[PDB]
Amino acid sequence: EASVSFENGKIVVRLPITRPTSKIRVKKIENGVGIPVSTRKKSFPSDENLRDYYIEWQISYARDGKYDYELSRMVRLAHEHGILTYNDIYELLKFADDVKSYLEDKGIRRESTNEELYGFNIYEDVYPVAKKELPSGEFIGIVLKHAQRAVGYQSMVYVCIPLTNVEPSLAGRVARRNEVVKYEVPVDLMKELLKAFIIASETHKNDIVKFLRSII
Amino acid sequence: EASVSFENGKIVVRLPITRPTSKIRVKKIENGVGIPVSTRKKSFPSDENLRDYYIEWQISYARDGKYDYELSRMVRLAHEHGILTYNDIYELLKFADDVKSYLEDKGIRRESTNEELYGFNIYEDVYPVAKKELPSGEFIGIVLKHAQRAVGYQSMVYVCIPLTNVEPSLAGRVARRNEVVKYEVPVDLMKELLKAFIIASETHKNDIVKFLRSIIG
DNA sequence: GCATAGCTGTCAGCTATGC
DNA sequence: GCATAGCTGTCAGCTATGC
Ligand SMILES: Nc1ncnc2[nH]cnc12
Ligand SMILES: Nc1ncnc2[nH]cnc12
Repeated sequence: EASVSFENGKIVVRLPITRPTSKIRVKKIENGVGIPVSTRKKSFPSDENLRDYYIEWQISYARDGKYDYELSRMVRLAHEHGILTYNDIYELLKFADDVKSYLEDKGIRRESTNEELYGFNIYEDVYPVAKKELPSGEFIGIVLKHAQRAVGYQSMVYVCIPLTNVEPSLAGRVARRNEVVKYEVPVDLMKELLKAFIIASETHKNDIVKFLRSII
Repeated sequence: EASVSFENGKIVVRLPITRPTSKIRVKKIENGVGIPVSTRKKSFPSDENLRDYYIEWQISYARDGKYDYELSRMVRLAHEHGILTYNDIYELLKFADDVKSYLEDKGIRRESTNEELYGFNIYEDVYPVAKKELPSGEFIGIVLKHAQRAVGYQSMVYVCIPLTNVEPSLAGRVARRNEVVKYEVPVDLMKELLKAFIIASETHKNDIVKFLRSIIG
């Protein structure tokens, strides 16, 4: 339900904010950890406190093994209009050429504590995270966690967009039935997203490199 | 696909070990955490390293709004056949009455590091875990993680049984097509399992308490 | 014989459905 | 208008289905 278009010299994306179990989830990110939000029941703050509210998007890039879906389309569209240039892609390919390690290589561990809870010993499951933040507010998270349907752990890439960066302003009120917000995607966000996939896993890198070399 | 029966003075559970996406999964311990295992492709060690392979079972207790399913049935049969006494249940109910805090009350946090990865800053997501290990080999884990289909995080209770405690011994070979192992359940495992739910969350406690009370009558 | 479709943890928000 | 059924992140192991 993510619609990517090109309006007024900008790559525009329209995101649904009422599907808490989709790949596009509204979360209140405080203390670093994302917490679910009932957009249809809880009215958003009207203060400057709207900065704590992000849109967690596990962005796609492949469909029918063709690489013309969401991120891949955004990149293609950006390339078509001369926003993303040859040198921009050449940088990314040069960047991927030097990548030897990935987040997926990092391991999950269970650490012990001296705390107890009614006879039970307290431990901590520790999952590795790679994260880059953009000055405009958006940040990109690469999180190692279990696959939703498959077996094992993968690097998950999330694009997190603060609600202060989208329109209309959700401040002071509640999300409407099937409400969709509009978001102008900066080109720098795409490059860092591509970098994020490149360092996520060797498999992701090979896909991105293949895709980028196909449009040079 | 988890059958529970009473045989020869013991509670016996038969577990399928070729469904790695079910609530019964075979995992190999590694740095404290479990790693998935393709039982149909892996020749289990004939060595003494088989004690590092366990059966992760996200055990159930409710169905159709009635508590006669897996764990709940196990408890009923144990009490009916005089393996779980009234004093055992009082001891558990008294224990539940003294619980004011739960694992679900603990918080998830994202810690920072001084480590990087090609410009990206490395962080660590830390989820709380409550664990209890029986001297027999089995251990029980209570893990705060996201719900599979629902929204948000909740306490997950897993029963971890080492393969060295079940029959037959899979040492040396790979698993068979739809192979099922047999495991006799200790009372202490049943008792500590109930405590786990009791401290997992306030909702689980009310379930266990209502269940145990219905048994006495 | 051989390739793969199609199912696959104890659960909550939202809305199309059915009336 | 209202109560609720039934859908719901980018993916792998296993085995019955298809041929
Ligand atoms: N094993 C389990 N883990 C988490 N929640 C549960 N509810 C019932 N059984 C459970
Ligand atoms: N956003 C994403 N996160 C993880 N894996 C992916 N594969 C394709 N898109 C992905």
